Amino acid sequence: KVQLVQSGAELKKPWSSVRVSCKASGGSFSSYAFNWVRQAPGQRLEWLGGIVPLVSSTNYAQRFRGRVTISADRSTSTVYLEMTGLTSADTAVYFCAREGEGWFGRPLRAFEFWGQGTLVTVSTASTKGPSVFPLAPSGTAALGCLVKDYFPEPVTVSWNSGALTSGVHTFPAVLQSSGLYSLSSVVTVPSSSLGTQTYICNVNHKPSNTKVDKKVEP
Amino acid sequence: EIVLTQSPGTFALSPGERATLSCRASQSVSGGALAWYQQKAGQAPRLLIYGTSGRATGVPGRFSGSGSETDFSLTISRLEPEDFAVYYCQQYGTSQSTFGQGTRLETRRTVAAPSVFIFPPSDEQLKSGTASVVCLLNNFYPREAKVQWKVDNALQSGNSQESVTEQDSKDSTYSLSSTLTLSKADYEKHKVYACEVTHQGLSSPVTKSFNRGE
Repeated sequence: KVQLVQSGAELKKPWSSVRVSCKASGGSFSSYAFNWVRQAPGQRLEWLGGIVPLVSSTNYAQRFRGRVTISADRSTSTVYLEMTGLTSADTAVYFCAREGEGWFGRPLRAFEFWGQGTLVTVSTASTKGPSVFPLAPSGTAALGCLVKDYFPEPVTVSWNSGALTSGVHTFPAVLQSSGLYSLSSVVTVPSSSLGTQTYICNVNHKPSNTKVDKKVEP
Repeated sequence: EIVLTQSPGTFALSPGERATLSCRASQSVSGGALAWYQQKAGQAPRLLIYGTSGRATGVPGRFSGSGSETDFSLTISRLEPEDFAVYYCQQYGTSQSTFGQGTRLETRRTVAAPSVFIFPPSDEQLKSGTASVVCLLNNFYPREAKVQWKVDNALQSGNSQESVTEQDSKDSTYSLSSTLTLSKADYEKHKVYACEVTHQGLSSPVTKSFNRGE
């Protein structure tokens, strides 16, 4: 089975360069073309370029010509994407994708196999863990946590260490004018439980190695 | 470059129904080298169709592709719950491959009015010099909703941000969170904080409010 495994998330300041890798396994490597496609948050897919490792032939999208280099290492079955002159407009998930296989080993050209994606964030902001504030409850009551001023994405939230799943909504983060992110997570519960049940939101911000457990009381 | 324009942008159907998605190219696509992809939140795209009408391995027969020249279509003959997602077309008939802007296919359901909740800023946050006021609109349909923040009856504009959840897989509703941000100094000068919500399921706007201090 063909598998594409990409390198981990990247955080870059403007003007800098980024290098992303994609290791292929479970099939022929050099003969098929590997492509890079990116996707800014909430936006469309955009092709950046491709390479056929056997002959090291490349093909780049016109808009990125001069900023993007794609290369391959046959000994390790790995393709690389390098993008220079980064600005905030380059913040996106970057995907590697390989052409499909056809009958008699003829390349498809359409992108059949995909890596898991690599988030590249470009910003002047520095890595920062969130402050977690309660959204205190007033037959059904709502309560939650405000996960404010963290950078970069992502953060995850659970309630009562996974014991509370029903009625939970964790919202997409917003990017504030400060350059820092903020999100909320809420849950609806019986109002009668407010006097007896403990509610704790568990916040994990891996990029800053920050974890917070926040008790939310009425 | 060849520009691909998809239609509709966003539309709603129910499981069991037939979906037809369209992709129009600015120039004829050479050899019908046109592919379709499905993408769900947090996932890489999945190849469904290649070469206009070819179906990828692992793709169910309810997906089919058609078209020629500049007009192409993806048809889902009988929608299943797993089919609600974003769909992209791609032309690869020239060296400069391009994608369409995407079509989001959501689940149609009956109108549901939001349940509205308002949350004052915490005392903890106020110590830091900033006040965040949050308004929650829970479990509504359709997605279109309007939030108006008021501070002592003054309409706030440009000082809030909001986001909306993905459609819930069980009840097909949306929820919305909006945060109004003020300085602590401004927060302490005013009394009535209100979130006014307009939605198709509400015959008149609903306002939730609190008085600072109470």
